Amino acid sequence: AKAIKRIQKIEVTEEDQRKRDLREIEDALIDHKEAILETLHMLGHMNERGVLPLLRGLFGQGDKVLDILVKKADTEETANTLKNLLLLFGTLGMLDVKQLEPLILKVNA
Amino acid sequence: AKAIKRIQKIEVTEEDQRKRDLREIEDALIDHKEAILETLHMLGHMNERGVLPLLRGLFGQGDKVLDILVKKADTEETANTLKNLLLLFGTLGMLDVKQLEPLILKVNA
Amino acid sequence: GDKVLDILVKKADTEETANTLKNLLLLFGTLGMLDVKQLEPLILKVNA
Amino acid sequence: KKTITINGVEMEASEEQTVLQLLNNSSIEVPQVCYHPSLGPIETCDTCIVSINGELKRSCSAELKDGDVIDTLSPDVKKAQVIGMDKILYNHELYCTVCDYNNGGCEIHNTVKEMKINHQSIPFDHKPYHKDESHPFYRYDPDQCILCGRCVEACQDVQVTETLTIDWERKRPRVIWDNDVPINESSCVSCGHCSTVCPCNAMMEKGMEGEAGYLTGINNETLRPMIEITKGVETGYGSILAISDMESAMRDERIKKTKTVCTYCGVGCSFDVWTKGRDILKVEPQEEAPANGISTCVKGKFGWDFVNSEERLTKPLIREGDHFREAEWEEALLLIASKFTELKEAFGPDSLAFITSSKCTNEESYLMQKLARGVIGTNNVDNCSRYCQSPATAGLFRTVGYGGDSGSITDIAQADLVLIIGSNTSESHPVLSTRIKRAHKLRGQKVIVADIRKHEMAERSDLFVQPRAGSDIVWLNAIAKYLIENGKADERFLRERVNGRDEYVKSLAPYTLEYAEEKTGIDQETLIQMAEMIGQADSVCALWAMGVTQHIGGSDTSTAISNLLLVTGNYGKPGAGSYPLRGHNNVQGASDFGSMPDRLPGYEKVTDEQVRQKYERVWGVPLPKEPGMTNHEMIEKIHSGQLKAMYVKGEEMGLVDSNINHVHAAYEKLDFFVVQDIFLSRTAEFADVVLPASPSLEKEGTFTNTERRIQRLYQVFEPLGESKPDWQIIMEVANKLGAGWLYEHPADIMEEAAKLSPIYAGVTYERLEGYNSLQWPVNADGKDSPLLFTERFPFPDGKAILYPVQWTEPKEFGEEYDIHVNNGRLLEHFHEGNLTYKSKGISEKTPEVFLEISPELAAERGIQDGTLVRLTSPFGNVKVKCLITDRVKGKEVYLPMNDSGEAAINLLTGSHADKDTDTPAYKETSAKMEILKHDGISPLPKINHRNGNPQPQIGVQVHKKWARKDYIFPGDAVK
Ligand SMILES: Nc1nc2c(c(=O)[nH]1)N[C@H]1C(S)=C(S)[C@@H](COP(=O)(O)OP(=O)(O)OC[C@H]3O[C@@H](n4cnc5c(=O)[nH]c(N)nc54)[C@H](O)[C@@H]3O)O[C@H]1N2
Ligand SMILES: Nc1nc2c(c(=O)[nH]1)N[C@H]1C(S)=C(S)[C@@H](COP(=O)(O)OP(=O)(O)OC[C@H]3O[C@@H](n4cnc5c(=O)[nH]c(N)nc54)[C@H](O)[C@@H]3O)O[C@H]1N2
Ligand code: SF4
Ligand code: SF4
Ligand code: SF4
Ligand code: SF4
Ligand code: FES
Ligand SMILES: [Mo+4]
Repeated sequence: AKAIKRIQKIEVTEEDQRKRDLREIEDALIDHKEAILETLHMLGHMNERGVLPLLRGLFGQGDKVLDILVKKADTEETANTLKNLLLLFGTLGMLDVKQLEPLILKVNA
Repeated sequence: AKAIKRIQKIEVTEEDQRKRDLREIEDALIDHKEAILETLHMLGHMNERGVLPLLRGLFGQGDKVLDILVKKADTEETANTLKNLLLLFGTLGMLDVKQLEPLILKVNA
Repeated sequence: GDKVLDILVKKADTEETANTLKNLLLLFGTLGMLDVKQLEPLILKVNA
Repeated sequence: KKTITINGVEMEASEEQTVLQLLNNSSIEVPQVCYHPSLGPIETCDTCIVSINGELKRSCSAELKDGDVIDTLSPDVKKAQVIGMDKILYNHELYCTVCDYNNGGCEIHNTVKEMKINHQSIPFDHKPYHKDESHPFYRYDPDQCILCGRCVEACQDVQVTETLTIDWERKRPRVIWDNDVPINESSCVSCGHCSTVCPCNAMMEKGMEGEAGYLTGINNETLRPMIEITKGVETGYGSILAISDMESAMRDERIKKTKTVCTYCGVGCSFDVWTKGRDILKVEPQEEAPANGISTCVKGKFGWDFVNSEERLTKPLIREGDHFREAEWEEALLLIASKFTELKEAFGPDSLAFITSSKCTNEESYLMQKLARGVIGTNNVDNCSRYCQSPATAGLFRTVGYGGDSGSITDIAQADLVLIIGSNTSESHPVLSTRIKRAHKLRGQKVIVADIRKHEMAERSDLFVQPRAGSDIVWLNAIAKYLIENGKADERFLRERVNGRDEYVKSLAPYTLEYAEEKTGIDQETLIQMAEMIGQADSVCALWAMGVTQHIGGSDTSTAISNLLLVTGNYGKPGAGSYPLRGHNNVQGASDFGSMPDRLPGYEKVTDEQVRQKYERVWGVPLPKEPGMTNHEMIEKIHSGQLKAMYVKGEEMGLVDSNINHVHAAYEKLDFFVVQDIFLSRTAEFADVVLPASPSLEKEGTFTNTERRIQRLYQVFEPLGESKPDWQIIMEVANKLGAGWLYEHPADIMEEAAKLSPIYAGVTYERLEGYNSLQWPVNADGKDSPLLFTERFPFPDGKAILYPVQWTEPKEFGEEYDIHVNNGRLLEHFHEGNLTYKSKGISEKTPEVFLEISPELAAERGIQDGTLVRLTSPFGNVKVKCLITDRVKGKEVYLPMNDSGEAAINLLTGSHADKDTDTPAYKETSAKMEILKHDGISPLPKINHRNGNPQPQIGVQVHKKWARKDYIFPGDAVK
């Protein structure tokens, strides 16, 4: 029963630590089993109603989808419309809505 | 064949109950196998079209992304534009759209 | 979320918010009766 | 008395002094930012302006006259409260959305919401001062300071440290420390009151900064523009405040608040612990706390970083030659069971010693004694109360009847006279002193101090005497002799409730006034003026500690104190009694549950045949008849080949028992050693099987504090790794031998003990829910006793027995050992530092152990500061560093026990002990002076709670604010 201070760590092997870390996920799976099955049902319904295949087609062929979109939308009209839209936000900042409030009220009568 | 009422519960061990709870998830996986493979394909396509890496970069470097955004957007112009935008909603409540309806119709002619 | 929603609805149930939101809906309806066809040249004359 | 009219409604008063007190009880809404109930009115916010009899005045400071007409809804009163709030928001940026103080309790945030204010007329202005992060525990944001002075009122009148002040003469008045000195360099005791009493984030504990919310993590470099953009866009406060309330609500998901009882001193401070996962954000004291309210010391509010230390033990240890190897729980539990039974059936149950801890709960002590008695079959059960509370128990058992305080801490603050005998109360039971100092400052309480060191309590006192070592009993008997001869003593009490007057009178014969002057060293002039004031006062509270306990005649001096109060009628009176300050968090609680080897739980001796059967009936094992051995005497049993094994839980007795040179040799002399500590301590090095325990926060249970207050714990976090709680380990250890104990939670252990214990007859976990507590003796129905011996004493006749005691000559070393070496506690360091030095901020104010020398002593010995000195004793030798200090006198140095090593005062302490209950005499040690160095790193730095200079004052000096010509009262502004 002498005085000692050295400590010897236990051998938690590569697969041992892995099986503990996996059990961590497996526990939260059980803890949220309720929501897991609920989400799976919802997801099954999304495929059932073509929502999932619709997205799959969208990403699988998105290269075409985007090219189709940008080419049609690069008109002079669209460019001006979108620029003027941005311009509108800026000019609607210079406006003093304080004096527009009573201006509205007189039109009401 | 005397009268007895005591009940002895069966020993559902820690791992036994776990394997039953896991089988619950494994069943809903089979039940929704169709949608699972569909979603995986769609997800593979999202990575294929840089959607997933684009989001990963966004969150991995979001600290910079946000700082970049707020610093550029904290102008006097932006602050006024956004405040006046909010002010517009309030004043568009005091407006009586009832009398604006026939006012529009006369301009049409 | 139970608190989050209760907080939101209680603060947002003002007379002001109710009128603002109703008039917003009213605006969509009245912007249908408008004939944007004649508003197009009306804009162009203001430009000069 | 007093009939009033609240907005037309007729009313009547019960006892309220102020209008605000009435409006609060009557549930009428009124803003009151600077009013804190524990602090009293300050008149610094001006948010409580009401129209009483037509006059616009602050309701917080408004005497409740008869026939007053209170108006709390007039357009003029509301308009005035508004003006006040605008001057509050002038010194507040308000960013709740991204502020850590937005948790549904920020008095500012909740008041703006209450006041229906959406546009402040006075915009915010940055204060020209910097934030002071110097202190490792709390910060000061001047830009967020609203000059409410709640912190100032707390530091001066509540904590009574007097560091916090407000410079009103400045352009922008701000909260200053001393003479506007940075907090680390100032006289800051680090209690944490200022942060508890601040209503907003101006005074905030650094553990919450960027940790409380979800948006709080954002760096200030990006969060500051985020705020500026928000201010520019926002319309009214109502909308953005509602969003902030949503983040505040989402905060409930991640933040947990758990009630706990402090594991530091025996004050019994109860408080909530705001934790997010494993990290602690803040210790939040709640107003309804029984023994402290909103009061804390440094340790209780900030000394919890030890729970998250790397030195923490997670997996049990087993000895393997030159090392400790990590081993599984079951394989270790089998090993201890194998040796225990092997030794039991070879040498006897008496060959197994069982040492409990005064840190462990009531249940833990009860089960440790149940394992030793009802499983092993021996009565060898003892805690650290042999050297700590043995004279404190024995002294009272021999005279009044119960081994505990005569009342609660509240009775100390109400007392007219407070007699303090040998107690460094400021740096041992701190929250207790913030009641004594508070009453001395506000109520003019008579305070008498009697010990060899001039500590904080001594300097803030009305009278201070310095008796010699082991001579307190002499002056105690002399005062009693003077009081009884001059008819000053309460004779009605002596006839009514006292048994044995004339017998005790005869024992005071050799204690003449002149005799005391020769022995103690107290001039008869002051000796007679202290005796005259003892008898002059209505109620006297006698507070003694180690300066009485750790002596050759420790129990004699204790008995002398109690019958001195008995002689002047200071028992069963609200505001008087004997108060032996219990040093450990659960030293009283452990003692109550049969931890004495002389008694079973409920203080019933192991000699009653009837009580031996009462416990045997419910345990099923014949309770041992052979009386056990005390913690002190079982050390000798090892050297004599009588003790084979020992089970010491959570106690460092191989560092705190008299002469550690002998107890170290005694440790390596036994066959089996099972230690149950949370860390690998000095005692744990000599162990064969180590069991990793779970600390205070990682378990639930009960703690009976100094005022015999049984409080309940709530599990803050679940065991770290595989560190099972102490009670669980004891149960598993008993089961591995063959006990079959079944307790689903610690509450089940209590109900088994509560039945058997007569004093704890009616103690239930439901009665201790939240901040509820009971004070034993508590009846079977639930009737507790805050004050002891109200109608009768625990003796057959109902009278108290006086104990004649003669001054036993204190055994002094002498010849070559002239410079006496004292021992005691520090304010921040709870012993060696196996909990406090782990909190790295506590290690900045105090980094190492020191030897306090006086300027008179450092002249005759030719010594300076930061020098190595060698104090040699006939029991050991120390390598301490000399600290020049103005507290000690003559040739009497002070060695505080804050080092578990070579400079420990337990090496020098002698084997000699008290002549009644085996109490090691630590305050009876002498040594010789040797020098090793002339210059080095000073043991105590400038950045300490003692080096600074306080600026005393009462209140906040609100008239200084009111003197400024910029200040205009909201009420007369409307006029
Ligand atoms: N020379 C000298 N020596 C003295 C004294 C003196 O004045 N002079 N005073 C003496 C007296 S009166 C006393 S009682 C002793 C003090 O001695 P102790 O009662 O032993 O107190 P500590 O050393 O503070 O605590 C012991 C250990 O308990 C562990 N611990 C903390 N919380 C828990 C918990 O919940 N469970 C468990 N199982 N362990 C825990 C900590 O890691 C700590 O190291 O000192 C004595 N020593
Ligand atoms: N912060 C903090 N609080 C603690 C502790 C800690 O280490 N830190 N430990 C706890 C424990 S284990 C205990 S038992 C208590 C101990 O605390 P109390 O006993 O107050 O604490 P001490 O520091 O021992 O103070 C005793 C004082 O008695 C005086 N004294 C010494 N010898 C004599 C004498 O001959 N005659 C007279 N009249 N006076 C004398 C000295 O001034 C000495 O400082 O505190 C407990 N509280
Ligand atoms: S301290 Fe309170 S009022 Fe001030 S910004 Fe933080 S949450 Fe808002
Ligand atoms: S520092 Fe003092 S005056 Fe300023 S907010 Fe904190 S408690 Fe109030
Ligand atoms: S001394 Fe420090 S911790 Fe104590 S009240 Fe003053 S500022 Fe707060
Ligand atoms: S050590 Fe005592 S005074 Fe300090 S926080 Fe703990 S119980 Fe309160
Ligand atoms: S509460 Fe009355 S002035 Fe602040
Ligand atoms: Mo103690």
